[PDB]
Amino acid sequence: SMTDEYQLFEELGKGAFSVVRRCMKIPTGQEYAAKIINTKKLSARDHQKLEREARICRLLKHPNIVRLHDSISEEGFHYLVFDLVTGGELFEDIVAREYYSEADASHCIQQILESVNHCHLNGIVHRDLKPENLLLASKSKGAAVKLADFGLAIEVQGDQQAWFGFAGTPGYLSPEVLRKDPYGKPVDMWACGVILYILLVGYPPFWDEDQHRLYQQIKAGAYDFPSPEWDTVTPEAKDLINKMLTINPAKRITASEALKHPWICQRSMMHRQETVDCLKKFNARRKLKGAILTTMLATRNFSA
Amino acid sequence: DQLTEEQIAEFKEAFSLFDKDGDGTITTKELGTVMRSLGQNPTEAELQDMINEVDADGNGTIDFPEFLTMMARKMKDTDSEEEIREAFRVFDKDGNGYISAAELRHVMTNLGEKLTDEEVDEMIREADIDGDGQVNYEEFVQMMT
Ligand SMILES: CN(C)S(=O)(=O)c1ccc2c(c1)/C(=C/c1cc3c([nH]1)CCCC3)C(=O)N2
Ligand SMILES: [Ca+2]
Ligand SMILES: [Ca+2]
Ligand SMILES: [Ca+2]
Ligand SMILES: [Ca+2]
Repeated sequence: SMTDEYQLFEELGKGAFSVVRRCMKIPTGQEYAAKIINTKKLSARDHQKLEREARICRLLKHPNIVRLHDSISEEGFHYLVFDLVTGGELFEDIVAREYYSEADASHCIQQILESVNHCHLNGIVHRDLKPENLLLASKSKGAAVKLADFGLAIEVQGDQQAWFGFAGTPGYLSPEVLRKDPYGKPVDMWACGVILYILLVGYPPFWDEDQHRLYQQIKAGAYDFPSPEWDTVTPEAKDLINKMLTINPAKRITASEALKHPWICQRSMMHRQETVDCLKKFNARRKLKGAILTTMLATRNFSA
Repeated sequence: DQLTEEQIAEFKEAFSLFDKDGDGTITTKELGTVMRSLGQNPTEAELQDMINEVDADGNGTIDFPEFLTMMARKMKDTDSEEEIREAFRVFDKDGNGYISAAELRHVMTNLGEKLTDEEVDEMIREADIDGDGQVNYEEFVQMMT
């Protein structure tokens, strides 16, 4: 059973009908995060969602996706054993730093795009891309960003699209979801555009306290790059954002295409040389006369 | 202006020997370094007076135009004879009447110059008319006139 395989330690966090505790695989000593779900509290509907989420997480193995290592069902408790991460949410790192440099933003979004591309290649649409759902694997300046919170993820068949429901996070919702149109993989690329915008300047492209107005702005694509903060941001960054925040989902950049954008992947002169025929001749006579003249001048005080 | 281009070049060479840091001016300390390097022993007041006498614009240092105009002084012929003779005695450290390659090398080292032994020999040969390997008084005079 779970307690024969895993030693549980302190609580790290809480969730809906759940706690996360640090744990350790008994025979190996390797540490993880165990999400402990009290299934006596779950309706059949919610357990069905847990079933889908675990199935989807099991399928996904990638350095930029939080890995599910084990799913153990017991009486009244379900255990999901994930990677331990110590770097917190990308959201909080953005708040702490205000915003990222272009170098750091490009590097961050590159990893996010790899996570999204992997999902999409596997017939999974996450539907809830946002900095709160992206975790930093450790406290290293070089830590990997890892996609988490697959509670809204869906399984799709190729590029077939449908009305999969109104689900996601308001500021990150795509125009097609807001219009109640059929949708698919491109909703994650819209959300990516919102995150890139936030990375670069520390505030979102669409925001209003009145959610109806927020939704109107999103559907209109009513964002811009205002001065002065955007003045020093390169046009290449703004261009990639533009291609993600494209209202028509058929024209919106895909994750694979975005990974080839010059701002992401092209971040890192010869002149003729003339022949030297010889060196310049030492001028012996000028050297000697200069020295003699110097000495003549130097001897004036002794004479006068 | 009434000097030849080669005469100007010779004085620029002399100027570079005083202007140790190459900033285009000669300070009092620079003047003293040269003087003492050539076995001359002026007081600090004497050095400052030398600077003051040559410093036309009164900014405290000597630039190349000031340095030129000074030795554009067509002084007495007896004064130029004296300068040449005393200069000879500076090079001829052992007082035997001949400037050897070793003696010239020592003067150039004292002045802070870094020349090869071949360059020094070449310099001796420019003055050494009779080809004995040394510069005598008559040869030294001929060179400077
Ligand atoms: C993504 N959700 C927050 S979760 O509950 O499914 C989840 C999934 C994987 C996880 C953690 C949390 C998780 C939580 C966590 C919180 C804290 C830590 N890990 C490290 C020490 C301070 C607080 C962790 O390390 N790996
Ligand atoms: Ca100087
Ligand atoms: Ca001056
Ligand atoms: Ca001698
Ligand atoms: Ca001779």
